[PDB]
Amino acid sequence: VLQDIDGIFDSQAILAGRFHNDLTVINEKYDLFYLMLPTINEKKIVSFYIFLQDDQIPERHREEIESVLNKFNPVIKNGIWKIYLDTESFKLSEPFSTFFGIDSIVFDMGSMKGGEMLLPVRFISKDKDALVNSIIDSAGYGENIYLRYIGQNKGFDYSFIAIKLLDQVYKLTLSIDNPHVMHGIFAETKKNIAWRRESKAPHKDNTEDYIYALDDTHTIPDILIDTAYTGEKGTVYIGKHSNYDIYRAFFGDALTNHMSSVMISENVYYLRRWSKYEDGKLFLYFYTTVDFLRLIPAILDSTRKNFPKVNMKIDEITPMA
Amino acid sequence: VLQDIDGIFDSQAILAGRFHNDLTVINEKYDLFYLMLPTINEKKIVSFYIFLQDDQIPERHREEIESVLNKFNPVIKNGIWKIYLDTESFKLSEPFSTFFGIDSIVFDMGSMKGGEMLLPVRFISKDKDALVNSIIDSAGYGENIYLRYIGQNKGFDYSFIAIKLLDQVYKLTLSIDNPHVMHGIFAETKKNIAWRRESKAPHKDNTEDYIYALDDTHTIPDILIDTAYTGEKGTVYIGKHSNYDIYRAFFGDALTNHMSSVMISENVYYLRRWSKYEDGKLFLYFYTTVDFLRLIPAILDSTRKNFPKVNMKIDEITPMA
Amino acid sequence: VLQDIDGIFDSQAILAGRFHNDLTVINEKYDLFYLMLPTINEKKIVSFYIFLQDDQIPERHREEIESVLNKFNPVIKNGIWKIYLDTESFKLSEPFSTFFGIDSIVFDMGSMKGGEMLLPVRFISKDKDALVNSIIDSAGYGENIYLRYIGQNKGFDYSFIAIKLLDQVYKLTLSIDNPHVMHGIFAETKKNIAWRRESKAPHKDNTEDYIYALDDTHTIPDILIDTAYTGEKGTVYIGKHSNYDIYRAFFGDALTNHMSSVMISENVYYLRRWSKYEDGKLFLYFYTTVDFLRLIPAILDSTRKNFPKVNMKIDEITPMA
Amino acid sequence: VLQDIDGIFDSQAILAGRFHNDLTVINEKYDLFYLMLPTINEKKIVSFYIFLQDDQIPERHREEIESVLNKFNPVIKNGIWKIYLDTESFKLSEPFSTFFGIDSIVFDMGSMKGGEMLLPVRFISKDKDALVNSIIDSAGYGENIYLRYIGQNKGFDYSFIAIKLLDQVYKLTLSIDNPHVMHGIFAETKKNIAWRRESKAPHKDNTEDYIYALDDTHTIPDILIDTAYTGEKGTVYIGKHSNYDIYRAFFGDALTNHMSSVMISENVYYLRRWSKYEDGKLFLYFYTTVDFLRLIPAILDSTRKNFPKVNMKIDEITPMA
Amino acid sequence: VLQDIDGIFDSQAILAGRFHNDLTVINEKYDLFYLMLPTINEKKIVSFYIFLQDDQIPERHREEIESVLNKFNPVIKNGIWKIYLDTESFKLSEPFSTFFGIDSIVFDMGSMKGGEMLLPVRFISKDKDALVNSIIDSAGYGENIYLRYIGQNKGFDYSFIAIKLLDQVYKLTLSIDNPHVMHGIFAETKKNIAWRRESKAPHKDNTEDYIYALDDTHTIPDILIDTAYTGEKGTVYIGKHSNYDIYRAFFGDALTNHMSSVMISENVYYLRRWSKYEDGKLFLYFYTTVDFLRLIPAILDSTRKNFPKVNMKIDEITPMA
Ligand SMILES: [Ca+2]
Ligand SMILES: [Ca+2]
Ligand SMILES: [Ca+2]
Ligand SMILES: [Ca+2]
Ligand SMILES: [Ca+2]
Ligand SMILES: [Cl-]
Ligand SMILES: [Cl-]
Ligand SMILES: [Cl-]
Ligand SMILES: [Cl-]
Ligand SMILES: [Cl-]
Repeated sequence: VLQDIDGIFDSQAILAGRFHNDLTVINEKYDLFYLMLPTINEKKIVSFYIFLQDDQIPERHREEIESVLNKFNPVIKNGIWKIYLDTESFKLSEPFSTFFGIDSIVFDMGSMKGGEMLLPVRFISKDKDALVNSIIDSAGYGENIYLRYIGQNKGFDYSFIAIKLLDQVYKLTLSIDNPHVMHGIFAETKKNIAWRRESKAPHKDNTEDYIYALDDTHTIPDILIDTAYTGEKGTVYIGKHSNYDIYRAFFGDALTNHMSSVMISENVYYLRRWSKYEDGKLFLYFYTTVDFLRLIPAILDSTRKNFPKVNMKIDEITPMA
Repeated sequence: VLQDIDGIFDSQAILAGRFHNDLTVINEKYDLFYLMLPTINEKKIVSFYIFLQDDQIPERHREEIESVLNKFNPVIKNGIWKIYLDTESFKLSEPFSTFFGIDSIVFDMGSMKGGEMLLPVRFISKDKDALVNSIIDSAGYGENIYLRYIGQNKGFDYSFIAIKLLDQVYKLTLSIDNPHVMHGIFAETKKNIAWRRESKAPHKDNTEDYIYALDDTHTIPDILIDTAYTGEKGTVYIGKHSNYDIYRAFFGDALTNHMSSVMISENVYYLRRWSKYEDGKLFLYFYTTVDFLRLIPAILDSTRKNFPKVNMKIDEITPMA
Repeated sequence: VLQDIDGIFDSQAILAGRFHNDLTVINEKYDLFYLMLPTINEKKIVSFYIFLQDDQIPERHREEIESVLNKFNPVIKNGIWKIYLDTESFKLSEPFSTFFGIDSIVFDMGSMKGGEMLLPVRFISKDKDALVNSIIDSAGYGENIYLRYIGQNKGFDYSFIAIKLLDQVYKLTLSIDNPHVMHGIFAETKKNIAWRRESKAPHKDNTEDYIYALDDTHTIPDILIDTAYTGEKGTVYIGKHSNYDIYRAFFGDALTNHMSSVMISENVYYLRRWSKYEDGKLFLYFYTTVDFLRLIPAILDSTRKNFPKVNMKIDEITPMA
Repeated sequence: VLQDIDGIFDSQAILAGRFHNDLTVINEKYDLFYLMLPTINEKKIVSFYIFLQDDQIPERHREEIESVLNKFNPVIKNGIWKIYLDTESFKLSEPFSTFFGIDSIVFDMGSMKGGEMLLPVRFISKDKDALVNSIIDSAGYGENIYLRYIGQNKGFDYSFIAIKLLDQVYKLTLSIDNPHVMHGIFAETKKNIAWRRESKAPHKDNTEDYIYALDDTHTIPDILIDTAYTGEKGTVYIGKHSNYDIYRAFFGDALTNHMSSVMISENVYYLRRWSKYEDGKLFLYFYTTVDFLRLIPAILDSTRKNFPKVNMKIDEITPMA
Repeated sequence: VLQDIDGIFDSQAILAGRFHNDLTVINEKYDLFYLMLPTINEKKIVSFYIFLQDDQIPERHREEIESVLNKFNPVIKNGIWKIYLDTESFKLSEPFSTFFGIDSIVFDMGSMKGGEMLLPVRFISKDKDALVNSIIDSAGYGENIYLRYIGQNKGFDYSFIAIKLLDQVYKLTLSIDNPHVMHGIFAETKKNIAWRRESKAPHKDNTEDYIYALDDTHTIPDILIDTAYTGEKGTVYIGKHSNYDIYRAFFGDALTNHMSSVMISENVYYLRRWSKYEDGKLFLYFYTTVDFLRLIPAILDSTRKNFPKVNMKIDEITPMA
């Protein structure tokens, strides 16, 4: 029986690399820790947000570090520095865009420590050779993206360990018992449609790029009966897991998008998100550090006011493992 | 079979928040630890007592710390600073009063560390949505209260861990084999009445606000035969647990009130208290640190002299694993 | 089957208190550790010997500490300071003497650390209420003695942990196969008399105060057939454990007394001692730190010369786990 | 059933020694760590490459250390100092060549720490007395080399522990499903030939010296059907393990040779390598630290281009437990 | 079934003491560690060699320490200081000689730390009272020797722990398949003689003093058929263990003697040695630290050349768990 969609991904890899740039120098120089949030745009180009805890800056060196950070047009909020690395500011943007283009590849939250970037990905083993080959083709003289791990999926939660995140992680579960109120992918209420979903990219800009696991009793047209979904109707059939059809899909919902843009405007984000739809009920699962927890009340207040017809509950908030 | 009344509470939450005030500033600045004792008045408004161990003040910074503490009209006794935060000095008094008003909510001992307040609550799951909603509504008014945990009750003793209390906790058991000499809720000796009890607030001022679990063989009128109980006869029916009726009730006894009033006058208090009544016999259970233990002999001497007909034993004092 | 007499004691308590006195001030001020040996005199007044390791005195503060110690008429020997402290023999309040007077109460070795004394006692549960009541009454006379533990007997060896003794403890077993040559309580050789014994006080002066567990096949008169025992013939019947009659008794033997006075004249002592008599054979069990071990050869040499008809063996010396 | 060829080696030894030379002096004086790679030439003379992490040089003494290192004609690349110790610069070259000449002896990666050299070897118990005797004879000519261990094979992975390598080790698995396109030892595709292989020396120069374990259904001539193998056709029969014939053999393949020369030109190397051939498929197993991993993409790119007909996959990269 | 001769020794004791001498003062003063090797002469008087690791001398205090050491005519070799303490300089020589004279007593390696000497012994329980009595009698002459342990044998390897040896211990096994070429105790080859052996003293001078465990199928005259053994034919029958006769015996072999004198001339020694003879094969077992291992090749080279007819093998060298 398929519960967490993580179960359809039989493979996992830990990508590693270095790009030289003043942020990297100080990271290595002063033992700093960055969280690196992958973001895709409408043309599926990969970029990154960088997050730095203000209180993790050694006071001895604050002056030098701040002067380097300020060159990158930072936003400081809730004790967190947020820096955007556009395609140009981020030389490695072209290999990561290639990896992303491999259908079953799901990007997890990354990090930078000791000047080295770590990015976990989860995927389906048929795509393993394509991933390996683009890493090898990409290889030139000098610094190359490489593999610290590739093999069976150790779990989405291993990704947190792989990137050296030491902070306590929490699991948040939200439930929405009347999602049909939003129409779109929730419009069909008579067929017992059931699916699981996880984004290929944790953050995105004017686009959708999801892995849907759909109970094969139904097809995509059973879901898309109106024009109120976000993104586009297009899909790519990936394969089967048990009694589920796996799709890469370019449509989504506005509620998850809203929550994402509100939270990043507060310089916080989740490490992982996936959702479950069955029996006409929507479940949202977030894995986060405490920063996100502080803002949950405000974020849900905003989300409720922007989606006033939606019934939205917190099922539970639990520390993990 | 229901032993500890904790068993009727299937849910638990850890509330967290911050309020700006000089006490908060020094706590964060100098790594201090406060215990925060919730107190309700007759109008069911929540306030707090703050407790600080004198020997936990770093001596280098004592001068600055003491000058801040003295602005809050402190009482110093038995090596402990006691500070009262009235509704006015304590901005967050209105959300917590709202939480308290939710029938099954029981406040545990709170703390403050790193400038952040932690307050555990235990409750019955039917009231979960009401609690969450007032937290979210509160966030719409500016308030920064949030949840570090909400889900199954991990136990009253998890609360001690949640608030980061590192001190050894002890369990004290008192027994009273002739409570009927106090009359009030103990006046009925003919019926095999049985119940468990725990206060919704650890401390209170001229009021009673209890959760009673009453063996459903009997009703509240079976207990209230005279007018010698403390508080008021009023109740709110909450629901059923096994063969027990659960009530919120506004009546109590003078003996427990006396003990509470004596011990706080000595700047000590328990972390948790509940009681059991069955076979005409009363049991009192206290969970405390060593400060309270030092004063148990004096407190019981006082209690005996004020209630000279009552037979009062120490059944057990044990450290908790 | 009853082996260690510890098995007849179903209860245990850890007494705690403070002596207001300069020895207390320096103990707390300079993180010293005292062993506190309870001693009774002929009138059953409890006093204490205080033991301090000379090499545990921080030299930076030796001058101040020595000047305080010398006010108490110390004896220094084998690197150990020995001080006699009498508080109860004169004034009104005499709490430890009162506890001792409770029949089944057995005092273990105490300690003083962080300005607080810890004193374990073992006893039989029928006497629990009497102990608690005198502690509560004692608090009405000013006295600050309280309970850090009261409940089941965790074992004589828990007492060592309770008083925060970190030193390695050793078990010494002596056997005497011809104790009848001393007469007294060993005079009767024709009846299959069997008993266990432990003193209510680890040290004593011109008195005996024992708990005897006697196989109920026999009575006290079966033992006392001559006049050559030490102390008095008097007993108080305490109760039954299995097939053993429990007595408080005021008679003993000269050999155990001799060993005690020799070793304390050398400023060393055991943490616990008990004995077994069966099949006309005597066993002595000592629990001690290494200080006592160093002097065992000399002490046994002395004991043999003072009791030249006695055959005395070391059965075993083992570290305790 | 034989999986890892390590299973044919029932014996293992840890050789230890000291040679006087300035590299040894600084190694001991400043707590440096060298990896030492045994290398053989066409005349089977053993030499060593020395590897030193640049970032492990204490900056305090960098000047002195670098001046000593530069006397040995170092190559610095990828943060690693590589130094070649030729037979004359390396007095102990005569005993180690003798050990190597013992047929079943396999050299593992060695290390130097605290001025002492550690070199693990794995072998078949048949050769134990010969190894011991040459150590004792070698001693007679000047005592230096000795044994820290000799007995059962604890495993190839124990060798990593023996040399005190603290770095995380990784297992890399490559598979080649069409090795027959290289001809040579892979030319025969019609017979169900199966074997395992491991080099007696981790690195080599213009020579081959392998242990082959060949399923005894076939013989060496069944493998060597053309003239396109590297090295020479010669073998020495060592014995049997289960259903496998063990040979020392002087032929190999060009692909593994290429990978070895490319990686050492980058100052990285594996700790261990072995290969498996069965069902027309070749498996290559590498055990390495992270330095090797960084260069895998470049190394495989080079290997693919020099062997364009070969299908080469990464099966797995896993950290070792 | 009897393997290690340690199995015949059911008892063990740890002797402890102090003798005043400048070596003792400095050991205590500077936290030094000595190994103390018991040695007997032809008159069975016990003396000691003292071993001190040069690199364990704190450089701060080297001058003072060396000046004290040099007064005792030290030999320095292989980084080790060796000092002989003759009977006169070693006041305690007379009690230890008495202990040694007790037939079943076996001396292990001793140590001195914190100015206190620790010496483990193993023996057979019938001799316990004799050992205890000479310790007690000794204490009547002034002597400060005492027992930190006496009871069942915890094993020869517990002795290493008792003396606070922190160094890694190794087990070396030698085998000699043709010991009859040395004649003496190995001359009889036609009877299936089997025995185990361990010296009562780890080192000795012109004497033999062994415990032999001889399979009781045979007697001592069955062994001694020629005059080519070392020492004397005399024995003392100790008793039985299973099917083995236990003897104290004053004859031995020249090969073990040679190895001992060569290794101590290099300032190294074993912690324990015993041997097994059965099926015409001799096994020698050594337990040692690494110092001895460094010199094994030289020692065996020397031993082979002095006994050219003897076939010697290293069976195994393993670290001890
Ligand atoms: Ca279905
Ligand atoms: Ca009922
Ligand atoms: Ca009986
Ligand atoms: Ca076959
Ligand atoms: Ca036999
Ligand atoms: Cl999702
Ligand atoms: Cl209560
Ligand atoms: Cl006794
Ligand atoms: Cl290979
Ligand atoms: Cl031997």
